[PDB]
This record gives sequence, structure tokens and C-alpha cells, in this order.
Amino acid sequence: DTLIVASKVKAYIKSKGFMTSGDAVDGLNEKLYALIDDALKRTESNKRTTVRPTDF
Amino acid sequence: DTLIVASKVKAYIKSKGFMTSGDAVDGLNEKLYALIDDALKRTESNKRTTVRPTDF
Amino acid sequence: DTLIVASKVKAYIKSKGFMTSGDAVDGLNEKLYALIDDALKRTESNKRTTVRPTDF
Amino acid sequence: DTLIVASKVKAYIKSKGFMTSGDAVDGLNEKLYALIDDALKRTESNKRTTVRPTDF
Repeated sequence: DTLIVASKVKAYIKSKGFMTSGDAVDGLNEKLYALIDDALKRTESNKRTTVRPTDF
Repeated sequence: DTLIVASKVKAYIKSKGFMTSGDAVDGLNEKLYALIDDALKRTESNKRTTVRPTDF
Repeated sequence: DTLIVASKVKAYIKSKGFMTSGDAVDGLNEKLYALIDDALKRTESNKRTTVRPTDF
Repeated sequence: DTLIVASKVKAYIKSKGFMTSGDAVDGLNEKLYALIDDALKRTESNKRTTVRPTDF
């Protein structure tokens, strides 16, 4: 499932004077899943069941 | 601006047995902006203005 | 100060069939300082004074 | 193999007011190998075999 709002990612990239390839947002979606999986490991390592912003 | 679908991020975290704090999605959003800023630097370093999935 | 063992980073890169530019290890040193600074924020966020491997 | 100077990493962490767990440097080493593996993928994606600082 896509967790990313493609239009908002493309908008931010455009605001900096860059373009986005057709498959760029797919790559970022993969990185986002990795960031979350890493955060869950940190949450568990601190004996918590609630993910906090500082866990990412 | 939010780059993610909060409901889908919270759902994925719940599917792994975890809850999400009120500001956890905001933390992930901040990390995503940092990942994009890093990617723009990599795009420019390869004499491109089109961001590719491999730049993230 | 350099926190990286340049010879061991270059060795690992060589083992994968790649070469290392003259200024590559400097870039990785900068990323390492960022990783540590992020980890210290996570340590403090969990009311600890001792950095753990899971904080990185 | 360790890619970092443990004494200098522990010193930097101490300078910021923190202690380092016995296996904390091992955790950072693991993250560094991941950063290099990601960089090799970026190098190859730009039709290069020489890793640049901007690939990390």
C-alpha cells in the first residue's frame, strides 16, 4: 500500500526547482516502510507499545 | 504540509502490534522532508534535476 | 576529528567490486556525526544518559 | 570488522554529556555497513564504480 501523498512530495520537489521521475515516489515509499520498521524496533527496545516521533 | 496518509501509517503500525502517539506521524513527516532534501543533493551531484528512486 | 577507519571502509567497498574517491570517507564521516547526534536525541527522549545500539 | 575508532566515538558521546553501552559502538557499526551498502547501490545507479561522498 502507498503511505505517501505523491502530489505533496512532487510539490515539495518542484518548490526546490527539481522534477520527479515516474517511479521516484515508489522508491520513497520503500524508504518510508524501512523508517517505520526501524522505529518499531526502537519502540520495543524502550519497553513501549506506543511509537513516538523520536523513535523515527 | 503532511507528505503521508496518517490513517494508512497508523494502520500499518497497528498491524505490527503497536499504537501511534498523537505527534508520531509529524515526526515521520520531518524525517521524510530530510530524506527528500538529501535526495535533491544527490540528484544535483549527478548533474540531474529529475529525482530518481535511487537518489533517496 | 575522523571517527572512521578509512582503510576498513575502503576494504569493504573493494570487497563489493567498487573503488572509493579521494574525498568519499570525509562524506561518510559527516553522516556518522549526524547518526550519533540523532542517537543522542533518542537516548535523551527515553530519559537515559547511556546510548544503546538501538538508539542509532 | 569495526569501521570506527571506538575510543573517539565514546569520547564524542561523552563530550555531549552521555555514556556509551558496551555494545553501542557495534550498533553504530551495523548502521554504517547499511549506509555503505545503500551508497554502493547509488554509485551503480549512476553508472559509476567509484563511490563519491554524495553517494552516502
